[PDB]
Amino acid sequence: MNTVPFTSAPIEVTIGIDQYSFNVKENQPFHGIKDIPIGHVHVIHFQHADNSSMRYGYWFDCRMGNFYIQYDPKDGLYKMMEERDGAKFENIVHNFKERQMMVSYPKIDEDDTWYNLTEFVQMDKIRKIVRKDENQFSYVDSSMTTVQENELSDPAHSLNYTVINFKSREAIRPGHEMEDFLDKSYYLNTVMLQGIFKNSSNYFGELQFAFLNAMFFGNYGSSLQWHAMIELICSSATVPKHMLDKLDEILYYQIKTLPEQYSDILLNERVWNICLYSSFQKNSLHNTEKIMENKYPELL
Amino acid sequence: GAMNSSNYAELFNNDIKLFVDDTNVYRVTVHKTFEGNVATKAINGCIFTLNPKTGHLFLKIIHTSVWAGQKRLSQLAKWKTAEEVSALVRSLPKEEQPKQIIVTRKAMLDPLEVHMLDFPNIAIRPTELRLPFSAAMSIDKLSDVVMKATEPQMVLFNIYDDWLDRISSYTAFSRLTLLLRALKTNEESAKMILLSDPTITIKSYHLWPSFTDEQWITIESQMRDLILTEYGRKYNV
Repeated sequence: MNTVPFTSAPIEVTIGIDQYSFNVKENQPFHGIKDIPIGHVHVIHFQHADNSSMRYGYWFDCRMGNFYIQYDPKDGLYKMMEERDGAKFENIVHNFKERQMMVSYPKIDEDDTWYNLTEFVQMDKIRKIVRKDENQFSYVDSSMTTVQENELSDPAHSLNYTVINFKSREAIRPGHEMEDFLDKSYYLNTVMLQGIFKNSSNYFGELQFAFLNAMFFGNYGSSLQWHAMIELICSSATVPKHMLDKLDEILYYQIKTLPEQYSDILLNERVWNICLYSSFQKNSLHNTEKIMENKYPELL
Repeated sequence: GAMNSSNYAELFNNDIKLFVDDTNVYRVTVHKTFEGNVATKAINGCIFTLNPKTGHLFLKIIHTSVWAGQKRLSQLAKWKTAEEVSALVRSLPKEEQPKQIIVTRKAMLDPLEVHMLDFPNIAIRPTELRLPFSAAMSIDKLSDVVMKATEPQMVLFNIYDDWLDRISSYTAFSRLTLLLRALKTNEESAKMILLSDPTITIKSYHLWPSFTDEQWITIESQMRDLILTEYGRKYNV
């Protein structure tokens, strides 16, 4: 069980840790988060009481180093930082725990929600989508644009998701125009799975990361990426049987977790209607169709 | 974006463009089988690809053999239309290639866009205009070459005959759309109006009769009367 200590909380902020969130008051004696489960990536995220605009946060894996949060009064945000001195870090954490100024990552023992949302997500892959190579953790916020969004401006602060475009030479083989456009199996299986992602685990990892950036930061381009990667599978007639079974489980937990009040802007009506009712895979997502029909029958 | 009344004059500028109409590509007769079920028999079709400035018509004949052993023919027809238009553009020298293609029906946008990915600089556009190009098969000489074809064939026409010697392409296009609108609303009346006087003939190299300027006015007037009547009939007004 790992710890992300906080130097202080000088400004009033809603703090998110994975799917949980807590209010901290201006200058409240808060020194961070303990009992964080090892074995998963985590995200710690922020929304200032005084500007509910710019949700921002840090993807990190406690196995990759000792990370803490310190408010920067110049840049006006809670910054993640690495302490390289292991012994100095243990001493700081030990003090704050003895004085009980830390909240406990509140994991219910029955609850596999975070594992199910992050099953295929790996810090090494996150660091290729979010390029800032001098840090072992990755910064994301509401306003960051995707490489594909920038094509249609600052490359350093972009989300480097895999570009998917159904009306692209990459997606359509010369002389197989109608076939490749109506059945995207070629694009899914040869171009994306065999060619770029190498396996379904890396494809699911990017899909899951895009969803979580959409849900936690309201990142519009992440939402576009999440829908594109669902639609590419649902619009393919030929998908490995294990991928369909795993996709149904992935989407079930994403829809289960989504705040009820955000379904109207985070869920694309056309994509879901097409995927559940029109597509080759319309009969292959039993769990996902049942939760969507019982929780959001309006969108359909 | 979409071609409408507000940007109508664009058709007659010096940027090469083509209209593509797919409404006569897949044509069937519906009939009863011996068992009393219903079946279709396909007949020859055509892609109507028109330069509205020059009058040059690229009439690609669609022979019934292209449908043999195919499923979902109404969907395949849109993709075959897109493949034939793409092939036509690639056959033209670069300085003859269109800068825009305007499809008369929105269901042609994705098939044509996907076929023309090699031509990112050619804009594929819908229109809000209700153009009567479906009536092309009421032009006797175009209907004749489609129905006689025994194989796939491209035939070149000038749908304005020699009108551009005397009128602008704006006026030639207005005359063509009035003639086709008439032929679409009441084919027999329209065709009676055009050929009633046997002193006016169709030249062997032309589609329409050799009317003087004065006789075109009279003809244009008869076509307008036919269209308004039938509209009063249709809508009891």
